[PDB]
Amino acid sequence: ADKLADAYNTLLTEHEKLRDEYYTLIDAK
Amino acid sequence: SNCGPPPTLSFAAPMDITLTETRFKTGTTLKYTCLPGYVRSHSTQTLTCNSDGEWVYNTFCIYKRCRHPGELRNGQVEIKTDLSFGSQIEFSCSEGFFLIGSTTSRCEVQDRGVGWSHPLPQCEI
Repeated sequence: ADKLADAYNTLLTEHEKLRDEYYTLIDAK
Repeated sequence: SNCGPPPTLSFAAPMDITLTETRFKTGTTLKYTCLPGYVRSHSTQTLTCNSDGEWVYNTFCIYKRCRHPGELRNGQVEIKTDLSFGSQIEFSCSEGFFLIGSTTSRCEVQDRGVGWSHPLPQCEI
């Protein structure tokens, strides 16, 4: 939970970046 | 063969079509949007009226998740539930260390996202 925190946060940032990048796309047909 | 107003939702509000009539066609759909605290969950953020006067959807909005707030030098960040919207984490110190500051934080809406209500404490003395 020192480096697991870093791992999670990173994953999050990607997932967040993926989340709407995906959606902004499916929205944009 | 008729459904009234949409049920309001905890997680999403409608995309503004506010010029709405008293009920809605027995086949109409409804474009929605996630509320503060929530992110888009499925391909389809939508309600829909079936042939028999009901409203139907799959939950298309889920609790957004917070960052993990990092190491607490000489303490312990303990996740009760998880790190997503609405959930508490607790702080506690070890050994002789007393904790100063908040003993809890909650994933609250912050900005257009979701942060921790209380800042990290110092675990000292």
